[PDB]
Amino acid sequence: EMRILMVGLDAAGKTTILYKLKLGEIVTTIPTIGFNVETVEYKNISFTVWDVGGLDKIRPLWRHYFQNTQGLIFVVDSNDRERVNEAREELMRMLAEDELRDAVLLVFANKQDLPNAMNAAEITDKLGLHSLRHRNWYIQATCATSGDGLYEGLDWLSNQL
Amino acid sequence: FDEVFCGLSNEERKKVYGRLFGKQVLAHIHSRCQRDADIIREKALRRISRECIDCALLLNKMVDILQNARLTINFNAAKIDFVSLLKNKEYLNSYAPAYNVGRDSVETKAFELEKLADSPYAPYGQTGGFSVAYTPNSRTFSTTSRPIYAALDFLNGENGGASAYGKSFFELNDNVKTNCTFSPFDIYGHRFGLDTSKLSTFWHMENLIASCQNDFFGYNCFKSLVKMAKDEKFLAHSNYGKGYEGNYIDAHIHGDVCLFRDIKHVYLSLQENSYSKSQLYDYAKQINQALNRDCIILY
Ligand SMILES: NC(=O)c1ccc[n+]([C@@H]2O[C@H](COP(=O)([O-])OP(=O)(O)OC[C@H]3O[C@@H](n4cnc5c(N)ncnc54)[C@H](O)[C@@H]3O)[C@@H](O)[C@H]2O)c1
Ligand SMILES: Nc1nc2c(ncn2[C@@H]2O[C@H](COP(=O)(O)OP(=O)(O)O)[C@@H](O)[C@H]2O)c(=O)[nH]1
Ligand SMILES: [Mg+2]
Repeated sequence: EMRILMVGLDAAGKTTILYKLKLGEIVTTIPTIGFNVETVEYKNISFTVWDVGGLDKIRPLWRHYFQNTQGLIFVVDSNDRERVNEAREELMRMLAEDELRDAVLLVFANKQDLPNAMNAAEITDKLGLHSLRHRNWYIQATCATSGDGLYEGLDWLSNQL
Repeated sequence: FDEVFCGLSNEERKKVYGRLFGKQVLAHIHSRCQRDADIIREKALRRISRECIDCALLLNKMVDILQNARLTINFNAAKIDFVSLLKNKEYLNSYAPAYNVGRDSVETKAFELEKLADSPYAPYGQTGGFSVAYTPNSRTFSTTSRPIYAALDFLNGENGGASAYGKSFFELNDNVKTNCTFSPFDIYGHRFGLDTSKLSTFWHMENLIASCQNDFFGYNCFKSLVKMAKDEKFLAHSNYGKGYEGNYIDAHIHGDVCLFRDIKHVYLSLQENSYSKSQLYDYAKQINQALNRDCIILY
């Protein structure tokens, strides 16, 4: 088993990524008022993924799970250029948590099917991943609609286990 | 991607579609509270000034208390086998029983489930009537589409938030409350009256404050929450949690409750249990060492 906290800005594609891995379908947009949780069996590994709607206003409520948080999947809307730096700041706040210092970071450059979407390199530069230290991270260009890149990121998490 | 995807059995798809319906029920109640946010706050501040100073500060203190309250599911360890319950690795509602039919009708009228009839997950959240055995006629109706009931124990009761259902109780993790709707009275009672406007989410406790009871006898919910906000310590009323209409804040967990993933503590009563002291201490020590937590707490 591996416990994954899927976080990021809203409308990035967190819920869609979760239920595309779980159902293989594209679920309708359900405003995540609380949180979703699904277990996905992949390569004999049970990924329990917590899709947190928005812990920006409920940070202490989730610190109970931080101690057993093995992976962090940060989904960023690669087409939302006006908010890419906002995602960086939220990512920095997630990485400054002492209870998540031993967790791996998987960045999903989501919505790559859009024409104006930044590639994985441009997202890596705007989020500041190359300036991180003592953090086993990785970025993957994904498209939750078609499903590309989803299993590539899960393969990376499986190796870090 | 499609090549790699293993697939899902229908019973698993059925559970997920149910959970997706429940999240829409919560999103429906949350949108209702966002629409009436102004009138709810004005009504709540009206009650505070009616009892009692900066009402904005006192209201925030009462909201922070209700949000930071613990979520409890009480049970009777002498009438049900908790060992069989814990080994199931999951908590289930009553749909998994002639009361279910009426409970479906209450849930349909209280949560406005007819407003979701056009949803793509409606076939998994609608019973489609009940058969002669009080079983849903719809072969696709999912248990996960209906909430799991709990109590918001904001006073830290000696026997939980709803001791009327047993001296033992599960204490769920705090994040579970974010998936909950809240009511000042049990939704199956007359004081609730199937009033959807009395339902609030985790982000609109002001509705729960303006709608809670202020009875002139017995346990008083409004005065208890007011005194706790004013940093006054007191013993909770002896009927706290006992009584379905008005003696506890009813919570509806929209989502599954897994054991022991979503469980912080399990308070097993020693004086109300079908097992002996030595057996209960063995179960506690055994489960605790297996999870490396202090989950099972005997008392
Ligand atoms: N019990 C509480 O803490 C609580 C809190 C607030 C309101 N209420 C109200 O009280 C009503 C009745 O409460 P109640 O506890 O008497 O009945 P219930 O509605 O909880 O009945 C469900 C029964 O199924 C059992 N069960 C749960 N998971 C199971 C599993 N995996 N396998 C087998 N059995 C399983 C439960 O322990 C219980 O005996 C609720 O419908 C609700 O409206 C209850
Ligand atoms: N084109 C495209 N759209 C996406 C993708 N992922 C999500 N979306 C859209 O984003 C909208 C909301 O995304 P959502 O899953 O709610 O993001 P979340 O709020 O962060 O969980 C949906 O209407 C989807 O159509 C993607 O990979 N490509
Ligand atoms: Mg969302």
